[PDB]
Amino acid sequence: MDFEDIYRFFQDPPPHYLSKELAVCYVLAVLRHEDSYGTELIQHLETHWPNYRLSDTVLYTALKFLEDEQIISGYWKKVEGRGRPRRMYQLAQANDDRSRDLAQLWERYLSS
Amino acid sequence: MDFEDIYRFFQDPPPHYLSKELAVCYVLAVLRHEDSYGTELIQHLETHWPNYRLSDTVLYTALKFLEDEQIISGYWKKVEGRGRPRRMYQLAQANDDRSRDLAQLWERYLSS
Repeated sequence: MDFEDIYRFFQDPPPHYLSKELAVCYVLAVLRHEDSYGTELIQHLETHWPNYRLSDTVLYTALKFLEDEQIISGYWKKVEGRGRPRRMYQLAQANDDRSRDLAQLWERYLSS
Repeated sequence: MDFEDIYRFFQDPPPHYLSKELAVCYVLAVLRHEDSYGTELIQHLETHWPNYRLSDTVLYTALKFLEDEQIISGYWKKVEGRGRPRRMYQLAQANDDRSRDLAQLWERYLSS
């Protein structure tokens, strides 16, 4: 590394990749306001909060978790152009507090 | 992969592991006031900054860089009761500005 690397690091640091926990919450923060799918949950996080990234291993662990707990449920969806149903996600219910705070925790984490 | 986990991450968040770029400035901030050595730099960081770890790998990648650029020099000092000597690192020259500037960067980092 050269000295232009060290400086070009304090202004443009690499983003923080969410932990499994950050994912489970970040997802709920998204699905409580809308329906979404895998790859979309990763770009949405990035474009709207560039100091962060979400891999695929983590996003999936998080998703699995939110399924065996019936918090989130998935389904298929058609997309004009390619005969391939996309797996969507939504909140498993209308009123849910066990997931209200989880998503509420993300919001806090973003604060400041 | 359970809820206690997600409720444990926020209480006990994993510490941050400095990068070479970070490690350098940190090691530089320390080597300004007083002289020091390898195991001490990381022992002093960890104890006074519980959310920061400095791997031996990175720390040494840092130290090399600093010597390869001739900003830090090293001598050999005996340790009372330990037949085995200890390598000590010190600001190379007298009045240096490349160090000062780089130390400040760390000094600020804390905040962001």
